[PDB]
Amino acid sequence: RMCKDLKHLIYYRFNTGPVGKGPGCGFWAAGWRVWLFFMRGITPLLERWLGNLLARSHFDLELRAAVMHDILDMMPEGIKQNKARTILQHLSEAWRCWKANIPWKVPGLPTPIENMILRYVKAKADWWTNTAHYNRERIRRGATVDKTVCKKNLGRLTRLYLKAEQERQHNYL
Amino acid sequence: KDKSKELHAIKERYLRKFVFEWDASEDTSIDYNPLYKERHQVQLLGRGFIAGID
Amino acid sequence: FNLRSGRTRRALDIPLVKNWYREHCPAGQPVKVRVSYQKLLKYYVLNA
Amino acid sequence: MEQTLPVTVYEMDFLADLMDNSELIRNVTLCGHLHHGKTCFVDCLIEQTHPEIRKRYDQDLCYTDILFTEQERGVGIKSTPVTVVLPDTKGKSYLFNIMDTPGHVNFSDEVTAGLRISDGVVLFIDAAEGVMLNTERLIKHAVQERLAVTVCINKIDRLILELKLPPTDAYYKLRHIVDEVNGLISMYSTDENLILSPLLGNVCFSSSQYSICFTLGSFAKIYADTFGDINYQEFAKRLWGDIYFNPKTRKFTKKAPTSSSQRSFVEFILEPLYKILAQVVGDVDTSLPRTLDELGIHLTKEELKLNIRPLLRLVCKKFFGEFTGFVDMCVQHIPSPKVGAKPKIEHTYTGGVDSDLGEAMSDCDPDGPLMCHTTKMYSTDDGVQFHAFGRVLSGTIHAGQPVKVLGENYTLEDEEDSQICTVGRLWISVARYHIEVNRVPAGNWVLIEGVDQPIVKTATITEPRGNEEAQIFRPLKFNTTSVIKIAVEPVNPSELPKMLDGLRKVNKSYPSLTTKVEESGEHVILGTGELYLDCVMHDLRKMYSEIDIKVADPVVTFCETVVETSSLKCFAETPNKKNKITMIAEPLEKGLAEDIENEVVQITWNRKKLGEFFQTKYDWDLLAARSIWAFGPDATGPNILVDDTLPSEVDKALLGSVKDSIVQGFQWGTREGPLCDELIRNVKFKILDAVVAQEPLHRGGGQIIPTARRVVYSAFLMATPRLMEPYYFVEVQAPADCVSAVYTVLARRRGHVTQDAPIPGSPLYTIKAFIPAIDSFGFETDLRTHTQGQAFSLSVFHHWQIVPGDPLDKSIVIRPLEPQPAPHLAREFMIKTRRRKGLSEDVSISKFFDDP
Amino acid sequence: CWPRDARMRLMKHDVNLGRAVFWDIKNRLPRSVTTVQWENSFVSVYSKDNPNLLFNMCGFECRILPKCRTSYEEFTHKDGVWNLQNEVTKERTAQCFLRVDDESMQRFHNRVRQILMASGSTTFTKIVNKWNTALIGLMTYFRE
Amino acid sequence: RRSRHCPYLDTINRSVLDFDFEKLCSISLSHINAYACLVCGKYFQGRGLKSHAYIHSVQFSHHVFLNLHTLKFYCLPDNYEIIDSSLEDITYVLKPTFTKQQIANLDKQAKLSRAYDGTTYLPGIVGLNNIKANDYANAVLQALSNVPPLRNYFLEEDNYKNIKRPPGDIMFLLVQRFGELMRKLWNPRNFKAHVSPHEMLQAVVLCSKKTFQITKQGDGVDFLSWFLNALHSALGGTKKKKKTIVTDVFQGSMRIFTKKLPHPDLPAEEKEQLLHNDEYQETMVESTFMYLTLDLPTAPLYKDEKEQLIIPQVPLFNILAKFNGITEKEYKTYKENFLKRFQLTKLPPYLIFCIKRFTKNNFFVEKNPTIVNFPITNVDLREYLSEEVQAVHKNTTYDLIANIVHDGKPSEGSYRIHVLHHGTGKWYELQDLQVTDILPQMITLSEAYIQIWKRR
Amino acid sequence: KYVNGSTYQRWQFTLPMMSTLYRLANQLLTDLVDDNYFYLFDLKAFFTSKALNMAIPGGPKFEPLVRDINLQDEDWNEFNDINKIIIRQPIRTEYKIAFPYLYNNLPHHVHLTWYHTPNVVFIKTEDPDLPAFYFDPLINPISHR
Ligand SMILES: O=P(O)(O)O[C@H]1[C@H](OP(=O)(O)O)[C@@H](OP(=O)(O)O)[C@H](OP(=O)(O)O)[C@@H](OP(=O)(O)O)[C@H]1OP(=O)(O)O
Ligand SMILES: Nc1nc2c(ncn2[C@@H]2O[C@H](COP(=O)(O)OP(=O)(O)OP(=O)(O)O)[C@@H](O)[C@H]2O)c(=O)[nH]1
Ligand SMILES: [Mg+2]
Ligand SMILES: [Zn+2]
Repeated sequence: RMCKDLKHLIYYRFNTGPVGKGPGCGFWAAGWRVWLFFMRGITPLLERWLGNLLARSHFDLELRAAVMHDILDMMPEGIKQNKARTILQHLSEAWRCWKANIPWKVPGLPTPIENMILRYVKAKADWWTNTAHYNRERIRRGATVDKTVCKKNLGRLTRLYLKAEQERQHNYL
Repeated sequence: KDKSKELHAIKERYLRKFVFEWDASEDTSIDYNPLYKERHQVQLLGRGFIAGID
Repeated sequence: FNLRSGRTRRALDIPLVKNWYREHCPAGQPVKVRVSYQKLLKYYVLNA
Repeated sequence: MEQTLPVTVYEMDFLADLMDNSELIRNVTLCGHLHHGKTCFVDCLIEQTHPEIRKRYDQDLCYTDILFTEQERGVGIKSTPVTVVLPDTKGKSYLFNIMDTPGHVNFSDEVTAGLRISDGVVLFIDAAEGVMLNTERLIKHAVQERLAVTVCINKIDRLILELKLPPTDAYYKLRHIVDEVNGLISMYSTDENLILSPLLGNVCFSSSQYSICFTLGSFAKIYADTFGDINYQEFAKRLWGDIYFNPKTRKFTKKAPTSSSQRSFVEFILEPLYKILAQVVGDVDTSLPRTLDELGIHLTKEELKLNIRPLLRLVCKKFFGEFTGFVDMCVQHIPSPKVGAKPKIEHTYTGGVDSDLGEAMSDCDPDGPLMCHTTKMYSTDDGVQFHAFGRVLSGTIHAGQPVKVLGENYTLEDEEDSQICTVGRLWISVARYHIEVNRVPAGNWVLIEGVDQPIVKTATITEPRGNEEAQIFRPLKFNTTSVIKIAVEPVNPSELPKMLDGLRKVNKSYPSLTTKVEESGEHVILGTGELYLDCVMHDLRKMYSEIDIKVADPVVTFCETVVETSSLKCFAETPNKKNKITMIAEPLEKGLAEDIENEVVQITWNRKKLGEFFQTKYDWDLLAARSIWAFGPDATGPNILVDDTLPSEVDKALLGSVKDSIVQGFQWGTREGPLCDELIRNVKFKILDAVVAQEPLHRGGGQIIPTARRVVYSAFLMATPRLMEPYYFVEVQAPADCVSAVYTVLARRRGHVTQDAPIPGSPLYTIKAFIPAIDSFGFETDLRTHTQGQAFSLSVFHHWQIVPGDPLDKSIVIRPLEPQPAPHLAREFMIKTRRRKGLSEDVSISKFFDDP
Repeated sequence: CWPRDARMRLMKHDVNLGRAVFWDIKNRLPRSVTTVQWENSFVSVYSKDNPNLLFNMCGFECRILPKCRTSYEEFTHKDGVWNLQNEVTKERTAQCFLRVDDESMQRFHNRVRQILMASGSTTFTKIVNKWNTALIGLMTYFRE
Repeated sequence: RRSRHCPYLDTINRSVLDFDFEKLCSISLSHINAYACLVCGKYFQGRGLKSHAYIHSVQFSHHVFLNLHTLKFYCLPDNYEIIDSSLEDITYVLKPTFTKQQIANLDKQAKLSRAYDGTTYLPGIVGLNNIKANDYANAVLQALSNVPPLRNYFLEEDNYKNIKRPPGDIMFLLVQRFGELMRKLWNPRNFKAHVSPHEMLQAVVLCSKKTFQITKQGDGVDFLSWFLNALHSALGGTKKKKKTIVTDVFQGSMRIFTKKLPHPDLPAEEKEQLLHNDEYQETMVESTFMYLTLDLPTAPLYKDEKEQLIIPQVPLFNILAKFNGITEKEYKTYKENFLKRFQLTKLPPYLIFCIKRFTKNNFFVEKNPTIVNFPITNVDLREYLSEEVQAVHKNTTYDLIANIVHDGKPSEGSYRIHVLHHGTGKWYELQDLQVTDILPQMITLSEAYIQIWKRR
Repeated sequence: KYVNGSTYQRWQFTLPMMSTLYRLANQLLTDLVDDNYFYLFDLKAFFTSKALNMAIPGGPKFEPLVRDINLQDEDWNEFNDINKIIIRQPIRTEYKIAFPYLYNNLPHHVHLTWYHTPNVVFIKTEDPDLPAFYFDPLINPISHR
């Protein structure tokens, strides 16, 4: 667009006087400048691409996979071939018990594994509260969502509003 | 139109496609004021001249 | 041209027509050269 | 002290020792028109006295203009003091207190703050532009503040390098400039002993771009140091002014030999200056070294490689040397201040020279009673603390010494505007560094720390426990009137206090600033123009309060006048129902308001001289002329209070019992006024009758002041009231072709062109016009945009003229956001001001009577 | 939702009076029984400075503008404007300009978004029936 | 001579006499010679002809003015002084002065004081006005009121007026406007039972450079930290005067025992070989605290069977388990985990506990809702001290005297404060203007954010 | 004599060379003797106009630097009361660029333009057969005495 700009700048000074319209104007230094200043910027891009060539939203899923990966590493191989599915059910059960404001204490669970599940539930809790409030500002603002996002959001906000309401009742007591 | 744009200027002071050309809606210098449309080009003592023009 | 000594500049670095769109666009010009003057000024000002 | 000061040609012990000897001090205001070379001249003096402070090659160091808005605008905005030690032609070093004042006419008030603490004036005149608007206005204000006036015709290189005049014709240009300044001084002064001519040394010629500065004596001393046997003062007596040189008899004749010989100025001064500038700018490579060898100048090989303007500045720095002609001129023709103490005390002290303290202030002695006087407040760039700047007229301020600051409302009977403040520190204020001193003797200028709290504009610092009969110096009578009125609120009201704090601070910084709050709670700043208020608003938002501030549209303050006498003789009784006052209001005679305002008359006169004036000048009877009570809202205001009460109907001692309260109510009534609460102008208030209560607890004070205001208001309103417009006098400096463009720009804004006259010796014209100040908002922007920058206008307040409408006209409908036509502009101007003021929607003529 | 000359004009006496009225009402209610919050309230002063009296009641946004007070005009019949006349003398003394609350237009918009979002696997007749039902409810409640 | 016989002294109404604000002329903005009109409360440049007080007196028929600096009353336009002892409460509301007998008996004041309107109050138990979002600072300023020695310092202006300032020093405005506010809050003869802190807060806004605004509320711990540090900075005369009243009242000396843990991802041979490196040994970086920061253990993420409330609960001694020489706190910065132990060496006379409620997680700021179960009339802090120290410290028993409580979300929160009135034993919840009488058993049920304790 | 050397870094020219190079480049240069031509058209003027979301007529137009004050969202204070405002001329874009602190509420990131520089009254010499110092007829005559 800029070179066309310079053409309009140059031609309308060039084509004054006895010079009329026509293909005879060549004052090429302006456009040639512009294309060299483009070459300045994309020289290291194409050089980095040739050096690479001529060589030699879902935080709950990532967080659950990361804590499952962290739990598994410190398990022995003779015990993790039975135990791993069960600790995923323990993760999901602690998260279901957090979402329900009910006590989750497994007595047979060892307290470092229990502390890591507690940690996972706190990280997912903070993400879950934040994504419920963020998706609610999205929905309430008028941003375009589908049915399962609203349904999911309404379930998250119902559990959050009842956590706040149970805290309100216990503050009254 | 220009009296309309003058009182509009008052009334608002207080109250995919590759397009290779600039639009005429991108334009400025659509003035109402005759001191700013016809803007008395420099007579450089009648001896200096604008660049490029013949 | 007000100098008599100077440092040599690249031919890229010398815009022959920068002080042309930095002037006011002359009288009687069509709309496309006027918006071209204003957009050359726009990228001049964004550069500076 | 011992602070870290820059390297200078003198040393600061010698500056502090020249401070004591007040015969070797020159308190000088460098004043002129906008961009006439004053700041670059101070730059040249600083480069002379400071070897490490050097101007850049392509961009002039200003070295005053130390504000950010000054560096960005390029216009000097505040006066910067510079205290240097400059050597004379004889080699004698004098202490120079130089006030670099803004030449823009909107900042004329700042010049007044420099004119008060100065004993002399160097009026800077562009040699190309000649005498301009602010040069005439500062001639007037300099000979009216009783200052010695000298002239520096700066920018003589524009006669050489721009106009390319012949040397005879540029001599004619400089002679026309000197003649124009002489005509202006003979206009504004009955005395003709202050004739300005370069033969006298009153006129200096300069080019502060290229560091040329010579009087005739300092150019003659270049001959005297080049050729030995010549006595340069007798030569300087022959150099200017239709004196030709006969080189066969070697004698200077008034008769021209050969009829093609040149004057002594053209032959001996202007043609060498032209040949220096022409050999530098035209023939540097070919023939500059042989002419430089002829002038005794040798430049290094690195120095001849310079571009043509730094090489010109260098060649003329080596030829002319120091600026000893400026020091010649300001030492011979600007007082001592020992000599200049007596006109300064006679003019600016309220007790006058005849007081017991006026005598000791005329002696100017450092071992006297302390009588410092500060006119400027200089903010430090943190914005918090101000420093009061002014001159010590007697005694010695000391750092750490408690002191008695008297504000402008301090009289000897109203001693409450004083305050005992401890002086924190003292600075000898050069522009970009301050020399911290332990004491400052009399005659010297000083920045004082710690006295900034009890003062707004102008202080008299005295000492406590003595000087009990110490009066204030007069407040700064300004060159113009702060007229342009902007309303100012914070964007967030919670930071109103910061803005109020900042409002106080701009009230300290700008001497003719008026910050008030109107009855609607609207904060109002009065200024002299749109550049002035743009800088005030910049300082308000950036320097002092760091908050965001909404500005209103700029409006003007109006005046109020009458055009005929009052229909019925108006009256007002007090709330006691005793003390009826009966006034009429009639318009003053033509030119009388100009006589009261410009101090052609005073109520401080006796009754005999005042009555003699009003009899011999305006056809008043001596019955009426001996009956003048007061002079408008101040002691010099455009209204008159007369009593035409016959002594048959009224007891005259019982009337003089309440003369003070009737005068106070009249002054307050003419200060506010009943149309739009803005000053009454050009109205004679005749007290026709006055019942007065017999016992003093029934008259006086709370009864008769508001009653006198009510009868002033009703007498005003029954006379046919008109609003008055401030009119700006606009001097446009356009090219010859842009004159019809200036006419076209002025025709859209109710401006009447007074004149379009060619600047003689320049290709430009001056269009002098009269725009209304309500129509001047963006006028200079309209003019410089329409003329592509070629025309340039300066607009200053000239007079008040009656708005073409009638303000008490309920027949006029005003749609709110439209430009009204002329024949009901006053009706628009009255009620919107009334809305701004917040008063009632309309003022009826019967609002201040007793019948309704 | 009203134009700037049609809103409450925030003059100092009227703003102080609105806040004063609100403070007087707020002191009468103990903060433990119920609160009355300024941020969810609206206090419109009609005075010599504000010619319009404004209130949102029942989803309607009403602006009463007296005939004596910034009309100066012959009016034809406009729809949302209610010619308020005096009961005894039958003189049109004010006009009530009606509008729909922004919360009510937002409720209708969110109702259509609930129709569309839960449309999904439903019949076109049921989507258009929900549109008809929301449109009749809006249009018969908010008529003028 | 017409002093003591002024007619216009009935025209004064004290219902409009608000002396809490900037003493500037309401027309000319000038602080020089400001006079309050006692008929309308508005300030006008004071005294003389053509001034604003004079022109106001003849404009409004408001004929009695008080010099706001000189404390002398004046009838205008005919300017004479007014000498009447019945006007003394106007000057005492404008400029409250406190004698040493009045300061020593200031905490022995059981009888209520009456304002000019029929509103009883106790001095110091006085509401601070709420400008937009202000209750953090009202709560902290009401906490530093009811601290007796800091109060008694700021009730005499002579305690701090003559101390030296830098020339362009704005920071002393905190000291003098805090003293003005303290004298207005402990004024026993006020005209209203509440004091606007607005000038004190404009000093806060200017001195913190738009940290701690009035339109936007900050945290009380941040404001108390900055405000005690800024009072201590500004009460030092052109230097760090090492002992101000803020140091003499609130500052103690703790002994932090930082111990660098080696690195967790190492083998055991290298992990116990790094012990002799002495970079991984204990230090002693003994310092001074204005306030002790008490860290609550986090909200337990699940309810339990007991105290069937969802509200968690810690004793005071369990979060004062920090600051004994046994309990080690993990510190975690980049590349380095330390084990800081704390040890109180100098216990202040008035000890501030800033209980840390608001912590930011990965996504938002969460408030710890944990209720500290503290006593209010006895905490023996003797066993949080070294035995090198407990022979010096004769009195270590502290009573609670102020309890700033944050209520609500970290976003839409409010601040109230339970102050103990001395002389009575009564506790008052001041939420900014309302003063409830709170019970001593109900202080320990609220979310204690800031606490001030008195060493007896 | 005329350049640095073979690196071609510094040139130093004789003023006849610079004069004839200036004459050969006459068509590319506008013969303005000032920067008064660029009043409200220089860089500062355009930085100001970009900062105020205003477009100088011959000049560029940008996105708003700050979010604009909608003048139908402000709610008729005593300050912006349009019944108090005397309208004489429309306050143009140019006046808010020329005096950005007088005519703008919230001038942020705004640049004070250079004011007047004094009018360079340079008389171009049409005739080289004329003396270099010559009373040109563009110069207004000085009437003697
Ligand atoms: O401005 P553009 O859209 O890029 O088109 C231009 C334009 O043609 P139009 O006027 O029809 O738009 C020029 O004509 P003028 O501006 O002078 O009126 C013409 O230049 P000439 O007519 O003087 O030859 C030029 O042609 P070119 O750039 O090849 O010289 C041509 O560009 P296009 O080749 O894209 O049509
Ligand atoms: N041709 C020529 N130009 C000069 C000379 N002296 C100063 N100038 C230029 O004229 C302009 C005047 O600026 P200043 O001298 O700094 O301003 P001033 O005269 O003090 O006036 P204020 O702007 O009001 O302060 C500057 O840009 C200088 O570059 C001179 O002697 N000859
Ligand atoms: Mg200057
Ligand atoms: Zn009053």
